[PDB]
Formats: sequence, C-alpha cells, structure tokens
Amino acid sequence: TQKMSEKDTKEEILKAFKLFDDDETGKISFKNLKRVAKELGENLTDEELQEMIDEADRDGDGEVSEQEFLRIMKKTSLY
Amino acid sequence: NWKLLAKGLLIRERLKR
Repeated sequence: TQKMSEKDTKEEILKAFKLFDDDETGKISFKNLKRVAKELGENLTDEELQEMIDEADRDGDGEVSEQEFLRIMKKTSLY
Repeated sequence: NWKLLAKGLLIRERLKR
C-alpha cells in the first residue's frame, strides 16, 4: 500500500467556485457566474443564464452551493 | 445551459492559444 492522494483536480474545479465568491462566503448569484466567466467573454446570453439560475434554484432560496459549478461540470445527463 | 457555462467558468487557470 503506497498512498493515493485526492486534492489536485478537487482544488482545480473548487478553486474556480472560489473565483465565483468575490467577498469569500461559499454561495452565489447571477452576476458572479457572468463576471468571472465575463473575463473570457462567454458564448451564452444573459437571458439563457437567467433561465439557468431559475432552473437550479427551483424553490427560490437565494444563492447556490459548491454542488452547482462542481455537480453540473462532473455529471453529464445523456438526453 | 449550466454545462456550457461550467466549461466557460472551468477557465480557472487560463485558456491557451
């Protein structure tokens, strides 16, 4: 038994969820998605990205967790 | 789509060429 580390890919996709949180708190709104994705440019419009915030926060609490940038990036649902 | 915006914000390090 050598020792398998779990830390490099986990700190890559969670480090990007830390680019969401400008004041450092662990949950976000519409503009954080668009803002750091805005540095690139982004293929989607602001109407398509407002439909996305309504899809995943269905009930309407306020702000999203580690599981939305992490959980939609990992699992791809086939049709 | 949150999958298209997840690659778009997977940008975390850089891009390339």
